[PDB]
Amino acid sequence: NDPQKPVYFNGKYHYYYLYNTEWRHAVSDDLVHWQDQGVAIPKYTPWSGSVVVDSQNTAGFGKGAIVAIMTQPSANDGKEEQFLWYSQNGGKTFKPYGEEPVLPNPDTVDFRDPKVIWDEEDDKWVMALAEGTKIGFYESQNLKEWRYTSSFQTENIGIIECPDLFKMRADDGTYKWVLGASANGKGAGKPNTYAYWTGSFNGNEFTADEAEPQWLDHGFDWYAGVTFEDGETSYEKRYALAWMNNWDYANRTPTWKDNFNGTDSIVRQIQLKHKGGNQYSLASHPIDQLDELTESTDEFERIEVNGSKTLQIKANTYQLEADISWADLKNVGFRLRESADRKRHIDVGISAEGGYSFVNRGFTGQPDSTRTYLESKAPFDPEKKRVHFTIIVDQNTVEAFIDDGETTHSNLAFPDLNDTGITLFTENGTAVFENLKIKHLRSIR
Ligand SMILES: [Ca+2]
Ligand SMILES: [Ca+2]
Repeated sequence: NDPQKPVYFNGKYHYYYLYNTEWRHAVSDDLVHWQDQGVAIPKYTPWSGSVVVDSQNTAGFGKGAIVAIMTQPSANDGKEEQFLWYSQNGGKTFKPYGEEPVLPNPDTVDFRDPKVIWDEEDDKWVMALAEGTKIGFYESQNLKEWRYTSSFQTENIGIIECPDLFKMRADDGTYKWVLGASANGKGAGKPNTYAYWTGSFNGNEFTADEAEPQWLDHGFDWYAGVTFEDGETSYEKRYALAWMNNWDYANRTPTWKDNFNGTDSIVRQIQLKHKGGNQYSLASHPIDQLDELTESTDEFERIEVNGSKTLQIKANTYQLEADISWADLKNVGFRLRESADRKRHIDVGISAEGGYSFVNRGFTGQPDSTRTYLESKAPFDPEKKRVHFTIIVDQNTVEAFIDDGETTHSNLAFPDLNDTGITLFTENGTAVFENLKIKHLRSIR
């Protein structure tokens, strides 16, 4: 119902959210139990921007002041522009810096979602901004006066939103920068999630390793993704989460909509993996915090499967883990949230014949009345004849992480409450499932 965009400062995770009108504030130690702390801004004209800690008092509000740079409509023309708000009480409440934007609209329709970072090497702030099909970069010494430095022009991935810019140390010991943004590659058969480019950033401009982006999710439902620092350490791992939008699938003329607008994804951890050469990829996995939700565990012996094998289990909300291996089959995977008559299920698996991983929601409750968005697909090498799955199943979502999680699929899916079976499957050949474990979870969401 309420999208969260977390940030770590002063010993806790925080997020702020609009509530109709006013800006509210929630806090968390574990990214499980969020506690609302009240109103941070009594009157505010989804919210768009970033919150930073000005540790060295560059902005003049004091060492450790909390500063938000936010997109709002201009008083004159309603055009998107960037305004500064500051807190001198540790992020409890914020006041506006003057009445003028710190970065005004240059007469354009798309000018939003400032992502502000401190560039220690260049000794300055940098802002990445969504500007239609390009990401704009702006520099500042003091958060108040900004200067354009460059633009990063995207190609064939629609309108860009919610850019991200961060530095990570890969497992080979090389630092890379990553430029990310939400985007919409559906016209080219690519995802509508979070596109990213590993590369280099010099304080002024971003140079990608390759022109074509990688995607942090290949599911249908992982939009407006955000990454944030790990507070209990910063270069080795980050956290991320995104929005899974149900209302945006509405495709009727009347404008009424159900009560379910969407849901946050689970929080994932992301690491930067060297894949050989100058090739790097982000790898995703559910946060480890999630294991404190484990109610019980079912473990299975090695299972050979040809066609079908039905598990003797009831599972509704859970983490499934398994290793699978095979030889010459066409496809392999899991029928999750399976009805007793076997007609309803959620399918997660590998197409060896097609060279892709998939999640198919065409046999369960699903949000698209046109039945266009049924089976998400991500590249999978057809020569690789083993895979590890980690799958989080909940009442309205399935989130599948393949191997180390370079490819992940996040999808809305709406199984019936009593559809709780699991059947393993193959097509045109035998597979072996090993180390199959089901961790039954309490649902937070
Ligand atoms: Ca979409
Ligand atoms: Ca859309």
